[PDB]
Order: sequence, then structure tokens, then C-alpha cells
Amino acid sequence: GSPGIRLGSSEDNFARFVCKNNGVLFENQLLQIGLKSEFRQNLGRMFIFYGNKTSTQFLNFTPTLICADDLQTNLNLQTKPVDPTVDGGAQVQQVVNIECISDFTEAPVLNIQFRYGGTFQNVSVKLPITLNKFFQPTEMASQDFFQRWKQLSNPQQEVQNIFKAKHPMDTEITKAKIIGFGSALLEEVDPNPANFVGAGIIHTKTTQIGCLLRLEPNLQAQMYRLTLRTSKDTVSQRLCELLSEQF
Repeated sequence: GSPGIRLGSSEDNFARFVCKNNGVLFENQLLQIGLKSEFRQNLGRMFIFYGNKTSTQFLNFTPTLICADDLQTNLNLQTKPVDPTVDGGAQVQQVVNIECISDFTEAPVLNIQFRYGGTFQNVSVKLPITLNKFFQPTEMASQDFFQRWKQLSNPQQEVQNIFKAKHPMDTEITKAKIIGFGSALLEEVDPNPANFVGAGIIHTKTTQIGCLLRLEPNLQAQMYRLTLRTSKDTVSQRLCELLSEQF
């Protein structure tokens, strides 16, 4: 990724929004940007809240969405303009309508420009619209899970990652993280009681991708082995990257 200290960067808090949909995405001494998102099928609706932390009204308040050319073909974002004048202490809301066309890895960038005290202010932050947001959890019996797991033939469709735990192995937190990620969390499927098994379908306009995941904790080494088996190589890769950063 991008080298150097990531503090005051465009992605300081991006990671906290992969498994949850609400929270403060960015905050400086003048503005606070909060989010509330909801997804269904291959669609999403993200409410962006711009809070004026001062006692002075902002002018020319202009939020613009910026997506790489490649991203634009896989993700369609639409929004209505917000009023350019924001009173001090006020919070204005912007709604972004999202339509996932095909699977994607990049993230849109929200750029906000405004005038405060006669000065030009500029902020750019990555919006947490990630592939997993388009998940439909799919509950299924142990037998059905194993039958599907064993239907994978393409080696590219399986992605494994063995990594060090960033957080304590708190069972309940882990279960909550997996459910927040988007897939169904299947209870009592893997013969080893320490492992977590998940299943879901990633929805896009052009294709529906069945996904299976297995998370195996190594308590002594404080490491995890995450395996993704999906019907599309690029989805297995993206989902494995995203989920690995959460434990």
C-alpha cells in the first residue's frame, strides 16, 4: 500500500468501516464526517453527515465523489447536491446511492472543499464502500457447506492467508466481526470447535458470486489461517484481503 505514517491521511479510519456501517469517518478542527450506510442486494445507500464544529458558517461547501476510471465501470455512485452554506454547529446530510456493477477493489474518494473565515479548506478521504457490503448471508447445513466447499476446482478461486492476530482472540468479538463482514456465520460445521465457517453470495449487477470462508485460529502462535473459496478469483482475493485486516 501507500508507504509512510498514515495519520492525517485519506485512510486513517477506513478499516473501521469494513465490518460496520456507522461511525465517524474523519474529523479535523473544523469538520466532522460521519457515516450511516445500508445495503441490499447489489445496492447501497450511504448517508454522509458533515458537521460544522465551529461557530462560523462555511461557504462554497462542495463534496465531490472521485473514482478511478476502472472503478467507475464497476461501481456506480449517484448523489444530490448539498447546500453550499453550512451554519456553525450545523450538520448537513448527503445521500450517496450505490450500485455495484461488478466486483471491485478500489475505493471512491470523497473530496470536500469549502470556505471558512475567508480561507479555502480541502479534505480528501476514502469512502468505505467495500465488496463485502454486497453480501447476502446464506445459512446452510454442515453437509451442504462441505458439498459446496468441495465443488471448487480452479486453484485461483481459493485464497489463503496465514497472519498474526492484531486483536485478542475474543470469541464473541470474532463472531461479531464475521457477521458484520456480511456472510452467514455457520455454527458447528467445522469439526474443530475453534474454527469459524461462513457462507454468502456477493451480489453485483453482472454476476452473483458464491463465497465460502474458513477462519482457523492458532492460539499458541496467536495467528489465523483464513481461506476463501468463491466462484470468482478476484472476489476470493479481495475478500481475503479485507477480512484478514480485521482480526
